Amino acid sequence: IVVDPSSNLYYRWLTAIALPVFYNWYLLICRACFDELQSEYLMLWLVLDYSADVLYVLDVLVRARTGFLEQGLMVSDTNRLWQHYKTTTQFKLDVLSLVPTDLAYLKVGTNYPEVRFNRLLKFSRLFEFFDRTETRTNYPNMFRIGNLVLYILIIIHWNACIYFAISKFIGFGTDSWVYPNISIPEHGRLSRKYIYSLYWSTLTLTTIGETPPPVKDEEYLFVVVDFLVGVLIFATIVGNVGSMISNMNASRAEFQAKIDSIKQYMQFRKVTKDLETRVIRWFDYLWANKKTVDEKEVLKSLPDKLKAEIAINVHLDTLKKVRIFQDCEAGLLVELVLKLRPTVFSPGDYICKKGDIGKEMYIINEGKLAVVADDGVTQFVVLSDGSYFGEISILNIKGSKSGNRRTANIRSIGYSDLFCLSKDDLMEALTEYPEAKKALEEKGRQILMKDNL
Amino acid sequence: AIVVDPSSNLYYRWLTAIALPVFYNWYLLICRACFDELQSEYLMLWLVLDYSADVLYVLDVLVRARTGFLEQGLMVSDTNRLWQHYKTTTQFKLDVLSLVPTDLAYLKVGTNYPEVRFNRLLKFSRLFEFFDRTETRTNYPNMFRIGNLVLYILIIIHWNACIYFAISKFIGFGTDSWVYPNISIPEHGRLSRKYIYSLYWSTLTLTTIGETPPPVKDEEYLFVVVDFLVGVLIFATIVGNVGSMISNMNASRAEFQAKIDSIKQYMQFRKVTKDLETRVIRWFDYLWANKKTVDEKEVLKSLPDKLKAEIAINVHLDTLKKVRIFQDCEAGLLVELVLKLRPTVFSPGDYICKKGDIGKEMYIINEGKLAVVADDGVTQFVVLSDGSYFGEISILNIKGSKSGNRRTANIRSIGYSDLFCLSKDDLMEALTEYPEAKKALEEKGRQILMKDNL
Amino acid sequence: IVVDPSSNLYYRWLTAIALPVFYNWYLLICRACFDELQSEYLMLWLVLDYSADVLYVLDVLVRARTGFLEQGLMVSDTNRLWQHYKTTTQFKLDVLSLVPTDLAYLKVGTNYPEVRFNRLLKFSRLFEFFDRTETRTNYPNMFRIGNLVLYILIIIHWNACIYFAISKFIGFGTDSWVYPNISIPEHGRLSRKYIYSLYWSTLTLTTIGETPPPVKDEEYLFVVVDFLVGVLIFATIVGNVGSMISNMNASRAEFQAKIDSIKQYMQFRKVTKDLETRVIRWFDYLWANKKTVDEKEVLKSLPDKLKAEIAINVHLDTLKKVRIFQDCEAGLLVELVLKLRPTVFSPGDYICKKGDIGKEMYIINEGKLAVVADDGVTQFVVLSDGSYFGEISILNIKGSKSGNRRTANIRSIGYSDLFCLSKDDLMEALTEYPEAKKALEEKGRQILMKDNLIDE
Amino acid sequence: LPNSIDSYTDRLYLLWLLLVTLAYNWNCCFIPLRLVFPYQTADNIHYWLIADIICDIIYLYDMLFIQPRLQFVRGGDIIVDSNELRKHYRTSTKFQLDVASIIPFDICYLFFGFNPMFRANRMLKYTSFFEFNHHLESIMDKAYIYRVIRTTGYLLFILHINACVYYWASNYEGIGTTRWVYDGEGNEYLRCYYWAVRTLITIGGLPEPQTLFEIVFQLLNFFSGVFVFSSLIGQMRDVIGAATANQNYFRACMDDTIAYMNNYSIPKLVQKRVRTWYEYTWDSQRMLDESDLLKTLPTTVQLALAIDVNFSIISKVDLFKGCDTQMIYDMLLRLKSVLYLPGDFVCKKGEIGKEMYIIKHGEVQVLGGPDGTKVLVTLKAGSVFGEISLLAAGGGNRRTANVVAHGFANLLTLDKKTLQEILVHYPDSERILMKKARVLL
Ligand SMILES: *[C@@H]1O[C@H](CO)[C@@H](O)[C@H](O)[C@H]1NC(C)=O
Ligand SMILES: *[C@@H]1O[C@H](CO)[C@@H](O)[C@H](O)[C@H]1NC(C)=O
Ligand SMILES: *[C@@H]1O[C@H](CO)[C@@H](O)[C@H](O)[C@H]1NC(C)=O
Ligand code: NA
Repeated sequence: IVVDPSSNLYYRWLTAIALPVFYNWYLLICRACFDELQSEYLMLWLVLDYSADVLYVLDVLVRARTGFLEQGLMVSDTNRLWQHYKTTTQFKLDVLSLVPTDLAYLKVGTNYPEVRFNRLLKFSRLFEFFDRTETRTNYPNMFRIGNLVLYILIIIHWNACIYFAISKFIGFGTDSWVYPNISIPEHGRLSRKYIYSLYWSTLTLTTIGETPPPVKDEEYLFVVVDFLVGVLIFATIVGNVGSMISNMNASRAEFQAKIDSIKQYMQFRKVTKDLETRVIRWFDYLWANKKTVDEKEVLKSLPDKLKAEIAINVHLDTLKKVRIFQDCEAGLLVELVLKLRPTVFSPGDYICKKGDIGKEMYIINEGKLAVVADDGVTQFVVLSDGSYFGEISILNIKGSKSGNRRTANIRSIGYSDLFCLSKDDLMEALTEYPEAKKALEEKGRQILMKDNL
Repeated sequence: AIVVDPSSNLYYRWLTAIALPVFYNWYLLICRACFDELQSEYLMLWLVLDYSADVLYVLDVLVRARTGFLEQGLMVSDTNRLWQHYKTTTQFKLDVLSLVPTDLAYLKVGTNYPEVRFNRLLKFSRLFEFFDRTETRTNYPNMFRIGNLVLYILIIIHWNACIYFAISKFIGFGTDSWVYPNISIPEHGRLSRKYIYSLYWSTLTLTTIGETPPPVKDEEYLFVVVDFLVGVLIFATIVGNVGSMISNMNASRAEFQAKIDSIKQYMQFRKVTKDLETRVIRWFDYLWANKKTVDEKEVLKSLPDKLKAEIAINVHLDTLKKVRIFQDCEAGLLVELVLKLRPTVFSPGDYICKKGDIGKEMYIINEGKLAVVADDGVTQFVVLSDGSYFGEISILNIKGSKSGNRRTANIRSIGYSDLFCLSKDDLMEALTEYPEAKKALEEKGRQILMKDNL
Repeated sequence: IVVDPSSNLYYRWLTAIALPVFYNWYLLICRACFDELQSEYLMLWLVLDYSADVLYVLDVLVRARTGFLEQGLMVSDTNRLWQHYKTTTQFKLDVLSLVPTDLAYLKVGTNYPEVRFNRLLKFSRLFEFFDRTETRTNYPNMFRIGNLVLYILIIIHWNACIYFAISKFIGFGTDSWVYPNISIPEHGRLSRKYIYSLYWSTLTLTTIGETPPPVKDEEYLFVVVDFLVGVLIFATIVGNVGSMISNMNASRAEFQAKIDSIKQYMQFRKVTKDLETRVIRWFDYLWANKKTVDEKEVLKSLPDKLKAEIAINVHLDTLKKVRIFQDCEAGLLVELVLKLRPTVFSPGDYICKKGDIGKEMYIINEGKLAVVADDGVTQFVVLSDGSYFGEISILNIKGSKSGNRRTANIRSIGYSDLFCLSKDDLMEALTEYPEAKKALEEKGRQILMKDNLIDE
Repeated sequence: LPNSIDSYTDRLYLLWLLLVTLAYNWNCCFIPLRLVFPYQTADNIHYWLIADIICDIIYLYDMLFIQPRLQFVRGGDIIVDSNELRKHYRTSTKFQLDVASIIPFDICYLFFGFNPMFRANRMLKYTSFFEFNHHLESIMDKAYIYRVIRTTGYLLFILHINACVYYWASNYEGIGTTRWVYDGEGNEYLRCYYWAVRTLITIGGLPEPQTLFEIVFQLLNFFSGVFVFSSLIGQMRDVIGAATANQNYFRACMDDTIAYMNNYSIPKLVQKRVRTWYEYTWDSQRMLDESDLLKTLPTTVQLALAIDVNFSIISKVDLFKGCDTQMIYDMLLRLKSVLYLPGDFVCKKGEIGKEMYIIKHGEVQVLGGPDGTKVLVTLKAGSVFGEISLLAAGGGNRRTANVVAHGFANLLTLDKKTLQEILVHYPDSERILMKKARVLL
């Protein structure tokens, strides 16, 4: 069996191995420095450390049989997977994480879990879980503040244990700076030890600093180093939250910059205020209906196969019901749905009046148009979704009775989203299909000689 | 019957009229739930305000039952379809949960627990809708963003003040040095002192200043470490929001200063003479100071072609119809020609055109003043002003012309001109679809030249 | 000998002169202010100051013979280097850094090392070393946070020495704010002197301020000035770390903006969810395989000489294996590897089907294509890396029975990175080579009348 | 004083704006200082009155003798006649604030006695401070230094106002009444400024507020100090991010090119040449491309910058001596700048010819010896070579000699293809160039 890393089973294993790594970091520094968790709940930590090492040897078995990409294909033979794993420096960190330092439990007698700090060497599975969760989730900023909160809680916890170990090494209650005398039953509880050390490290590493001041030189030096580490921690939190806030409303700032630039253009060029409130109402519609991005530059970073497949999946079954394109070739229709252009029309906007040059074909999507009667509000017929017009104006039939004119006044009743096939885009799509061009011209000539040629 | 448009201004007036009791319900319901002298001492006031807020809440559910939505670009106006679309919405469950009568539990406890009205806090979406409709609506987006940040952290600081006072009531007043002091003492027993010291405690805690007394118990130590981590997050969002506000206030000025620095680095790199360097820097400072710094082709590009065509009608059409050759053309040709018009800006002393130049542009003067100078230098013959034009027969390329698309004038800019250029290629590309107007233009230019020199 | 300033030797000298400059800054302010460092380890500072001064004289003779670029070429005329050094304002700071003020040691009796503060005037070699190090390294943000940590350590140290000198001028132990009485053997050690002054400056300049408050107005003025200097310095440094973090994840912000824009497009336009899963899987591949930037924009600013060298270092051994581009000229192959355009294909993506318009020639790089059958996937030929197809589609020889059709169902087995030489790019690159264009038409006519053509 | 003041090229107007800025900063600092602190005593009132009379004379000489004489732009052309400049000053929104500033409320010194709050309308002349800010931002080459100086001065001014408002709250509660108020021991302004510094930076360490007014004061002052510290960090972030935007953009594009070359296993000689190009392009241009800078400019400033750099060089060319000047201007606009490394070939012997090279800031060497490496001609900056290659068609011109770059040579390049795309608009100069090709070839 070969697990490939892009799957969901690899992510479920990344969760199942990120649990004992975070357990190893957090509770191994707490059991190393606090010395009553290790004494009291000893069989609980033996069961949890045994299950964590079972998950660690299962992780080195999974990393021996996980896939990788050469030439775009996932490698599926276990000999090459094991050779690619054993030539990696991550295999050295995994086998250094799996050394039995618990044999040192036979010498020092199980109260020293600092021998298991080699189990902290598998940090990369936790970082890989955070990266894969940051890609897989749909709340990246909420996960990023949760990950930053988890990182600074790890540093607050580690500095709590480091302060308790320094106050144990100097001596409990010998100074005003250190943790108090643990022979007193108020300070001697494990709850009071951990929660006051967490309070100390949170007052020190967030630069608030109302702790009792140091008296000895080691305590002064540790508080200087811990204050500089806390200043860098506060700068890291401020920079991460500030960049995340600037990423959360980059689209709102860019759209407000576009709105203010077009507003400065409209007060500079002395546009009349009916058109100014029409442009402001269209921008209010564009932000309220979440169509704020332009699809021409949205679909640019995709490759041409995915752009062509997306243009097939939106436009091609709508284009196949167009009466000139009912029997065209398939690659011609792929080129034509790549040549389609979206346009949004306001209510009351004329798509075409009677007598304009017909050089585009409009396919109605998400709209309702009306063939109004000669600068009037009276309507002959209403068009709907999926309909089309202007199809014979772009074909350029020789001897047309109309002569590429519209012969219809068409207004938009509500907000429309029409798809525009221009005449020049149709001709450059019909460059490499000349027989389809002759079939299109003959079909348009047949429709016109049915009506008026 | 009556259907309110959600894009209208009456819906925004209702967003204000429903964002008032929602913010009231949040702020004063946690203050009355945790402070217990506001609830007891001002009971008829909160009965009047809670009856007014519930009247506004049932008017909100009848307004949300009669508000429109867009299908196919049209506003839905039948109340049965609006009521079914409201009934199949998750906001309807929050609205009827906001109108669940837990006030009967307010009847049985003796009107001293407003904790039962916390389902009235389930209409936060109307407050968020008022805030984002205000930030799109108003003319001060950065000032509203810092006011919204101040209001959000004031709600959080107020909720933490009531949480600290409830924790101090649960532990006991004055039993410890960390809690609120003994309320039987008449200095600390005032409700003004209670609320102002709790708000002061949570502003010290939630902004990581920490001038509070230190905790003496494990629950107080745990609430203080949780409150300090929440406070360093709150201070990080405050610094990040004010930093993004400062970066959004002077984004355009920093973009222009980056353009000025790049122009100065180019002129220092290419050894441009300092006369042109001072001219170009003074010209760009003019274009910034007169609020015309932006490029028209990149500004108008995000607009659709209908709005771009109508804006080009509203600027250039009535000044293009004063051109003698474009006096009588078809209207779609003039719409395509004002779409083809491109702007150019000129410095004082900049030549628009000299004699014997290939005339491929038709300049229309706007917000400027030109001068038909002689060949030796500046000596005015005709001073051209706003609304005027020249160079149309040079782009009309009349057959057998004695001028032969030459300029026949040395035209300098007196001050700062902003001309509109119609190229010969843009005229011919607009004249592809109009052959009849092309032959009418050529015959009109030929008749003008035959009247003058042909 | 003339030292080139863009060498490795010049950066080794920048390290060897940035060591005594940082020595002079740090250790000269604490020897000037602390007075037990200067009195106790005196011969150590005499040896270190003699080494720093002989490094300073070696620095002025290196700067007298260092190169400078004039018209793109390095000047090696040593008289011109000496005159260009002599008209520089760096030469004045160097000769003021090397005046013998240590003869003023003969009067004051060597306990006053503040006469060597002119030796602090060579700060430009330390700033030049930091600039060349962050230009040279491959961890620029790690060196920038290390440089900010070194700047706060120099500022905390200098403020520690300034606070100890102010406590010595006011008097030790006379106030609750000053450093305590040094005749007491607890406070009289040099370690507690430096470490408590460092503690006072770390508490004061970071605006935490848990020191004892001032009692005199000179101390009030110094603590006001020091709080203001500290809030300006640390607001600058927190803004610098914020700008550096915002430029560290700018590319992930741009890629997430592109992903969320294409996601909102696909939920807006009602694209089916199998294709939406294919697009999201291609974006997961593109982020997980570090291929997010694109070749057309990362090679947009380079000239065609270096783009030509980059493109012949990947494409030329594959392009010389093509049957029509076998014996072409070298400059034509340089133009054709400049005309190549990359396309990436998912697994199962058809490159071309039977009956498509053939106007591109695909060069396969990092991929495996398969010439499958029409109805099902029966792989006739599995094309590998370095292979090619469709050169007859871009030659368009007269009288072909294909008629620019593809005649093959070619779909990708895995992810492929194909490079496309279109017909328009080939016919544009052949405008300067008409003889090679006629050779290409004759070679394609040779291939097609070995297989299938009508004489038209 | 000159009948007209330019206000852009005038440095004496910048000195006058410094004088009105000194008078305005005197008012905005020393009106709360005299208003709250007891420094306006009866034996000191003559110095304050002399300084206020000097600041009002500076305010009046601005309104009567300087600011009517300022030039401005009305509809494009520069206005220089004095009556129209005076009418433009009188109809401004500046003049309403200036005549509302010097409204003489000092005649209320007779009724209500001496009070500095009557001169508070003199703080309405902020527009002269903002014009001095704008002119000193414009005259400075590195304006971020003045942004840091302005942020520091705004911080010291808000700390001055906070010290004055704290001393007012100390005198309102009584000096030395509670532990929180100013006790009256040392200097008044120095210790109230110390309190303002430890409050508005949110340092703390002060005595706790005792009564309710002091808790409200400390609450609002700590909240305002949180927002002052946040705006200080945001201003320094914006200054650093705007100052190092071009360097980090250049480094991001260089690391994108380096990651592209490491993705494709391109050898280290080619990567060393690409890194040498990026280093010399940063050391010379301080930008990647001049083309994407120049394409955002309008066409007239593009034509002026193209004329002042290369039009004398192309008018030295005997091939384009006979051509018309507009086609020369279009080939000035369509020149492309390429940087060649030391030892790089700009012309190989036997390669195809398509380009005309204008060398600026470099040297190329024409290797034409018997063995092929003896330098025949060294072409310095401002030379044009290979211009006859632009007229040959098809294969046409082959380069007859090796031309290598001596050092870093910044060539300007006009292709044959872009010359033909220019010459389809100009048939007469095309005829002159083709008859010169038929004569010389
Ligand atoms: C801690 O307490 C025990 C007994 O309560 C006492 O013997 C010991 O000296 C104390 N430790 C210190 C450092 O005071
Ligand atoms: C509060 O004050 C009252 C009277 O002053 C006293 O009886 C009571 O014990 C006090 N409570 C505490 C907790 O100090
Ligand atoms: C410092 O200590 C010495 C002796 O221990 C004493 O004479 C001197 O007065 C002390 N200095 C101060 C300022 O108290
Ligand atoms: Na603090």
